[PDB]
Amino acid sequence: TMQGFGVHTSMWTMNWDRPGAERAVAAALKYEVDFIEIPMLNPPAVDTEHTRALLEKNELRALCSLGLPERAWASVRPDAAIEHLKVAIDKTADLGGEALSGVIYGGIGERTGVPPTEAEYDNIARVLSAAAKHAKSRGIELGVEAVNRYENHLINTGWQAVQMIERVGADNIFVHLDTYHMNIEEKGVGNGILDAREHLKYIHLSESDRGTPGYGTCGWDEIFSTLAAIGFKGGLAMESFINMPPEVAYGLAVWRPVAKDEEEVMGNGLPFLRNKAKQYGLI
Amino acid sequence: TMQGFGVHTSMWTMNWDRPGAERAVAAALKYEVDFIEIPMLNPPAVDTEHTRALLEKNELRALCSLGLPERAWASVRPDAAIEHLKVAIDKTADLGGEALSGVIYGGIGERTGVPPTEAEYDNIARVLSAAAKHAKSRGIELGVEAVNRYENHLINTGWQAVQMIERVGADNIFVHLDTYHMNIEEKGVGNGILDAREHLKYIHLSESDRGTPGYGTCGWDEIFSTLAAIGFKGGLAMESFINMPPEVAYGLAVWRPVAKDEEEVMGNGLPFLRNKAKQYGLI
Amino acid sequence: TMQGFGVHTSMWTMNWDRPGAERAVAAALKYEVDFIEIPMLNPPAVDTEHTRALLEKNELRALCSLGLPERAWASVRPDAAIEHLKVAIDKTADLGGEALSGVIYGGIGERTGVPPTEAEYDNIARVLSAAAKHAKSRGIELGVEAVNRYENHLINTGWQAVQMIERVGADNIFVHLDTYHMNIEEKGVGNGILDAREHLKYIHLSESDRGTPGYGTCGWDEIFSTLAAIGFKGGLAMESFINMPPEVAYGLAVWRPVAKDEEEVMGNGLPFLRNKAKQYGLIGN
Amino acid sequence: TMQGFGVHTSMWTMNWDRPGAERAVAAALKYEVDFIEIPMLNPPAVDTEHTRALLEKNELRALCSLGLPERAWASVRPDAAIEHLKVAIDKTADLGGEALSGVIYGGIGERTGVPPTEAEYDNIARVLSAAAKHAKSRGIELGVEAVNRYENHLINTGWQAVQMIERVGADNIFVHLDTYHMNIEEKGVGNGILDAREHLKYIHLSESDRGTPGYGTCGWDEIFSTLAAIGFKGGLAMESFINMPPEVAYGLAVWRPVAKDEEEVMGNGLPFLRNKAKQYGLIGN
Ligand SMILES: O=C(CO)[C@@H](O)[C@H](O)[C@H](O)CO
Ligand SMILES: O=C(CO)[C@@H](O)[C@H](O)[C@H](O)CO
Ligand SMILES: [Mg+2]
Ligand SMILES: [Mg+2]
Ligand SMILES: [Mg+2]
Ligand SMILES: [Mg+2]
Repeated sequence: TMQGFGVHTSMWTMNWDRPGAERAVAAALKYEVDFIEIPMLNPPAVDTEHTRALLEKNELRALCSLGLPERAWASVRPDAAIEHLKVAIDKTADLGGEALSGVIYGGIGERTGVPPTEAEYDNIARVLSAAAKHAKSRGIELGVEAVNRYENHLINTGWQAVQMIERVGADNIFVHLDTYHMNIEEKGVGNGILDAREHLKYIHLSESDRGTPGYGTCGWDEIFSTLAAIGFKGGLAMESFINMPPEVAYGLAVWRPVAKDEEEVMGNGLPFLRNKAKQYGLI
Repeated sequence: TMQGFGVHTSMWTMNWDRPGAERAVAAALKYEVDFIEIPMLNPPAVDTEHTRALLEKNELRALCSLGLPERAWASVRPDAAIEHLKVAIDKTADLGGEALSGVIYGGIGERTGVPPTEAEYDNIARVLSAAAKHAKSRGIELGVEAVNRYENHLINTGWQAVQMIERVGADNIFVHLDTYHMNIEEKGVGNGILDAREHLKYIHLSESDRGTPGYGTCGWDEIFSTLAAIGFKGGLAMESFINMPPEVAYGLAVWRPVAKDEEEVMGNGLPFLRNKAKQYGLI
Repeated sequence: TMQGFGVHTSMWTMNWDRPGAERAVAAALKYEVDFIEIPMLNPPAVDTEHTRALLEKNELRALCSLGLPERAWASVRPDAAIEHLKVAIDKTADLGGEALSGVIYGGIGERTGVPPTEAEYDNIARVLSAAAKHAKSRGIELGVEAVNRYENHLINTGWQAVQMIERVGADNIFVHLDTYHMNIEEKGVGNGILDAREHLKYIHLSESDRGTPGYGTCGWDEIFSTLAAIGFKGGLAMESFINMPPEVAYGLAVWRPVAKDEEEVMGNGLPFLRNKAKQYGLIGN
Repeated sequence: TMQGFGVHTSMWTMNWDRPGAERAVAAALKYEVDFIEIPMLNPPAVDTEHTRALLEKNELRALCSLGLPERAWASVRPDAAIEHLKVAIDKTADLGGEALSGVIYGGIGERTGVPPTEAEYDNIARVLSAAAKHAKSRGIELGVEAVNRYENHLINTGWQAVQMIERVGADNIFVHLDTYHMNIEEKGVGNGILDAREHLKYIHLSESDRGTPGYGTCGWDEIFSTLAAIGFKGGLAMESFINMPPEVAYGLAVWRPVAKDEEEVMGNGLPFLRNKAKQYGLIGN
């Protein structure tokens, strides 16, 4: 159950191969973070032994995240989804990760053009119920990330995520919020935190344009005050799309640079967020 | 246990004589509030039975507030402070009030030019302990309002108010915050609410210039989100200095109109605050 | 050029057919707005005489907006775009509208999957240059609306929109910003207004979730102070998708109600916005 | 005249004695600011030639500010006030300072208990007109700082400061705003900047509790967007009362530490403010 400050390793690696894992872990140490979030674009290819050894040796905690590929979108292909999640759960457990989070209930790019249906939600609950069983067997939790309306039409708000967790009735699925998505979806950004308060264990601290935290439109004081007020003790994960590989960036609608360089994003954004977390007593 | 929305009657009445009480109660009904806060500038002159019958007839709840006059400033004249507060506490209870709140520990205009001393605080604590016993005997609570540095040098922040409540050791003293004061004093406005969370039962929703809520510098989204997040269930009291009698106005450094007219303040401010309360789930 | 307060008619009707025009115009008058913004999504279907009669009878001004259908996306099918824009311009002018604005350079839901290219912009400029000549012939101006990265890949910021206006070199194209889009795209919302100031004549005061203004994440105090500071004097227009025009639903991505109903958005959002304009002393208030 | 970033020297010393100036100038160069604001609260104690030598060898600009002592409040004792200002003006000029700003029209802590009267403003205008001519004699400008209702009852807003400037009619008096004070007095912080835009040459970027900028309640994005929008090009100065000059402690009301220490305020506040000025494209950053 993640605690403290971490970073999504997108800024150094989206391909978690051997040199990529090395590079990301090194950056994590340079910035003195408490954990890393490992994107698993291709869970089969991950060398669990190498990553486990790296995390243990540097006393770094980790969790993993993914989005389901189209061949495995839970809403329409629930059997493939369960298969894909079971592989990723095993990989996360093996490398020492404490959770698999993200868009584990569908894909980036899902859109029917109409509101989400009970049939879609039924398939998703089937998938999550099975994956949660499997995750319990490996000693990890699952995280359901609310993302904005353009990426997925099924779970966009903290309240929708909580409704899905109530539908599944498991005890090892938590809510994962992202300030970039909440900046679009939440009716006042604090309401996403309020609505998920009983299940919120992880939040991406990401600026409104995916650039440098502190230098966009996210309401950071409301965000941090509300996290402190609900007693949030989970993971604070800085995320920025700076230096993302072009192929991955284009898929997430990055048509232009989100910030100047890593020096700008990490050198201004990370102190901003740590200072805010101290200011409001999260630490 | 004050609940819901109310108004400080200074917008219609600072002199709580018979016609003043009638006028304020009439306004309260028009704006459909749940309670009124009655300023008690001259507690001996209050007709308790008239006001009690007005409140019971109109299903309206009430609390009273005051600041201590200089002859009874608790920090330096605690015996006179106790005598003054007993009179106000009895009048408050006799009229049907549920609490006496405000600057019950000192006065507007206290300033030594140096930090508050332990001797000052010892005198305040003795006064408030005697007052709390007297209040307990009449079935009411006391509220300690944090006010800004220019009005009083002793209790300016939520954390300072809680400290005094802990020094006193009574269980019937609560913290009373005011967004106008917090806008100056709190290191991020939500931190006053967070620091006071265990004892917070009343908040003045006042704009940064004492004018129209919604049209100043107060961070309303952070305020309401943090209230909701700490589970606040006490009194939400609108306060504006519009139409205050000039003698009282000048005493609080109102050197110019805070707003056009009551129509602006109540017509724009009260909907703004009620809409925010609904937005963040306080209602 | 538009002044005062207005409303995008999705507040009141899905389509600009005859009963939709009757309903929207009646609602607009109830709220004492100065103008309405009418979607030009099915030009051959618009009964221009019926709408112009309604507008002139009730002393309501209007402009139109659209997104281009994929058959006529300017970036890839510029000749189809020109023809489509000429029809939309003529219908806009025939009903008495004073400008045609919005995503007039592409689709709502347009994306190639890669960043925008010079070849795409070269085509858009050709299209807008031809369209702006046609608009001038009918006495109306054109507006280019910056929309967020998920709705179009070509013009997302005030500075991009201004670069397109500079690339075209016309005298009758303005910039149209939208607080909902700037909430995503601008590095500090005021920056979109600053970057666009020389050409900004129309702004959608749309809440961050397309809901009720004042009850989302938009930085309204920053928005209004910056509009006042640059001396904005064009149209202030609400946009809340209480009703969703079918031809743009897929791209606008409203999958759940933006608010309880039109009464809530108009009854709470419009007074908030009018009160903010007065607070910051906006020209015309 | 003043450009770029600067710091009120209460950041580093309580008094402007010889050792205090050693320290402040040293710090100012550690943080690579462009200027310092020196309190002229104790003129007979200021070694002007020593400070002036430090400023030139360290390539550092300066201005001074003050509040008037009660014996010389321009409101009630105008002839005293003129004499006090001429001395403060002369010593400011002697040490290399380019303006004398602040509460030059009254006391920090001045109040009558009643709203300001026309007689009071008459006296202030007479004082400032006299003072302004003496200031021109020495080649420096005067600044009128709006402060909050609890520190002075006469000039609390941008608009009031402009009205006093327009009354005096002098070419060499600017408006000085302070975000700490505007946080209380302005009905929307950007309105103070808007109202003062024709005369605004200096702003204190001071947090709402006089602590670390970025970590209080000031609406920084609105502040910086509005400064960019009006084309602000004057001094951007920090003010945090780590140290408190004794002459003004009673009126400034710092009864507890504003922040952990100077390292926290400068180490977190200055990068925040520099980053914001760049974010909004402020002239010179
Ligand atoms: O804000 C937008 C695009 O997201 C709309 O203004 C669009 O141009 C309009 O709906 C067409 O009528
Ligand atoms: O902001 C203020 C007044 O509160 C100060 O700038 C004051 O004028 C200065 O301390 C005098 O040097
Ligand atoms: Mg995320
Ligand atoms: Mg109060
Ligand atoms: Mg729009
Ligand atoms: Mg100042």
